[PDB]
Amino acid sequence: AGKKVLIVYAHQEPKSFNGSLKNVAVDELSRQGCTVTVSDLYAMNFEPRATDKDITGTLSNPEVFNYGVETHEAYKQRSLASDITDEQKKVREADLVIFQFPLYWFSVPAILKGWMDRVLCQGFAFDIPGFYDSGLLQGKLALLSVTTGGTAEMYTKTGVNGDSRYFLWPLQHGTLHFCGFKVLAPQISFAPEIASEEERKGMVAAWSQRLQTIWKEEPIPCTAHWHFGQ
Amino acid sequence: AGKKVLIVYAHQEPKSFNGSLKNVAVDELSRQGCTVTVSDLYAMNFEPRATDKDITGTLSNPEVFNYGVETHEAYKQRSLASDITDEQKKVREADLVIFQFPLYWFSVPAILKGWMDRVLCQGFAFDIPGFYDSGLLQGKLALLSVTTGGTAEMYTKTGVNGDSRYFLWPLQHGTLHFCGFKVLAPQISFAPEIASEEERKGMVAAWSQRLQTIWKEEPIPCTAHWHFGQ
Ligand SMILES: Cc1cc2nc3c(=O)[nH]c(=O)nc-3n(C[C@H](O)[C@H](O)[C@H](O)COP(=O)(O)OP(=O)(O)OC[C@H]3O[C@@H](n4cnc5c(N)ncnc54)[C@H](O)[C@@H]3O)c2cc1C
Ligand SMILES: Cc1cc2nc3c(=O)[nH]c(=O)nc-3n(C[C@H](O)[C@H](O)[C@H](O)COP(=O)(O)OP(=O)(O)OC[C@H]3O[C@@H](n4cnc5c(N)ncnc54)[C@H](O)[C@@H]3O)c2cc1C
Ligand SMILES: COc1ccc2[nH]c(I)c(CCNC(C)=O)c2c1
Ligand SMILES: COc1ccc2[nH]c(I)c(CCNC(C)=O)c2c1
Ligand SMILES: [Cl-]
Ligand SMILES: [Cl-]
Ligand SMILES: [Zn+2]
Ligand SMILES: [Zn+2]
Repeated sequence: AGKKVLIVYAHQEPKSFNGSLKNVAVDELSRQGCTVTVSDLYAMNFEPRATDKDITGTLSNPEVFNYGVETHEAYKQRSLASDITDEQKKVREADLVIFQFPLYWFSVPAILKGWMDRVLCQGFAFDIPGFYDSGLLQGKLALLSVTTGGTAEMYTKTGVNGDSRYFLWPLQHGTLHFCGFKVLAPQISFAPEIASEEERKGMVAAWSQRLQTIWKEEPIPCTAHWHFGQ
Repeated sequence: AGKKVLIVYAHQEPKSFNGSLKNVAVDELSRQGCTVTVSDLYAMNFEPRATDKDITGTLSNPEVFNYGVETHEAYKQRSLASDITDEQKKVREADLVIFQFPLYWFSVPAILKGWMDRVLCQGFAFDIPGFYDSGLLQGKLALLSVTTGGTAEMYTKTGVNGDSRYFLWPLQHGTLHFCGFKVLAPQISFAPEIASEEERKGMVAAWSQRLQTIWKEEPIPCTAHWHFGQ
């Protein structure tokens, strides 16, 4: 309670394991008295493409379109498309942002990659300078709650996929820490589709139980050593 | 020559540095006598979202939508949407696939992430016995030609962004190698917007020159060691 949470959710099916993890987060955080908002990207038909339709005012350089330059200016002038503005309001108000999604090619599904590309624009999430520890979303927490097709054993240093932390780098360091977020430890629910029903219920319960004490957690040291070792 | 190349290109502006790199690749490979095709994703308004519209006709299980299962079955039953199958035909016929794009959040822009998510489906790009070395696109070459906002020095082990090889992992190993591609060394054009015109013409020239002998190259060893060294 006394906290606002935004859950950015990326799954097409309400009945899925991801849907259950999203619902258990809403239920638990709601029970605690926290304020909770969910951006259900597929239900919103959220636009993932970074295009000139994202700026509604006069372009800074109409001869040669530069998405980053134009969205930075549009943010400052308040001429960004309203879908982007609506998400920035949710992020601005949130104390914790949880991303709930199935891993697609060792990363986030494209609809959620689009949310990162379009919502986290210069001027809003970072500035030059004003990134990493000085990012604009400093003071906020972020957490990746990911599900995988591959097993935990495949995601180890000696497994075929390498350690799970390796693929977290672009997201935790390159994106969240770059924008100033303090990153909480990822929640990784391995291979639910081939797990037993008891194991799945167990993974949902472990997430619910973790959320009970989420506000007492410290963030991870978002560094190369944490992700890669040595 | 006697080779087919597909360039999957993700930039909004034809006059951009990315546009120039795409154009010299088409020019050089066409001069060599190679068969060249370009999927200009923004011009195609390529759909990035993984949804049930990707399957035509009746769904395998219309009570609980599972994208991976539905697209695997649709691939086997020849019922995938035409935008996806049009791209799969280009890939199937290609000997080399070059991805040309600006780095967005240490990864590919969402429209290109969408192409990977939707085009590289089970049955087409990978299957139970076929992945990594036995991936279904084995025999084909793939190459990432990336442009960055950050300077090369920022992309060093002690630079703020970390070694560039760190962010290449989900793309080169988790995606390309996983599908069976032999991965050629990435072409990284660091910070073209900050560079002088000479340094830029210099980077465009290095790319054109490299393409002259591209078929003489051996692929990189796509391992955790190559990426995280040490
Ligand atoms: C394009 C694409 C790319 C991919 N790339 C990767 C990759 O790089 N790496 C990788 O490892 N995987 C990858 N995958 C696999 C993907 O990560 C998994 O398919 C996904 O994580 C599974 O989560 P889900 O919610 O879709 O599962 P579900 O299909 O929902 O499976 C979970 C099962 O649990 C049941 N269930 C739901 N709620 C509950 C509950 N509360 N209690 C008990 N049971 C419940 C469901 O009915 C279901 O049978 C990819 C998939 C696609 C489509
Ligand atoms: C959403 C988003 C996320 C981003 N995330 C990251 C990130 O994680 N890491 C990072 O490092 N960067 C990031 N960036 C920055 C991005 O990677 C760079 O802006 C992009 O790579 C620059 O390439 P460009 O083609 O857009 O450049 P341009 O704007 O085209 O700059 C090159 C200059 O050269 C000119 N030019 C074009 N062709 C030629 C030619 N043949 N010869 C000479 N000059 C020529 C152009 O007109 C231009 O002035 C991000 C940007 C956005 C919008
Ligand atoms: C890098 O790893 C990837 C990449 C793409 C993938 N698309 C699907 I569907 C899966 C899950 C199938 N594997 C298992 C073990 O269940 C998958 C895994
Ligand atoms: C991790 O690094 C990122 C992340 C997101 C970014 N969005 C933009 I626009 C940039 C270019 C900013 N300039 C430099 C030199 O980096 C950018 C860089
Ligand atoms: Cl598999
Ligand atoms: Cl040679
Ligand atoms: Zn970090
Ligand atoms: Zn590899």
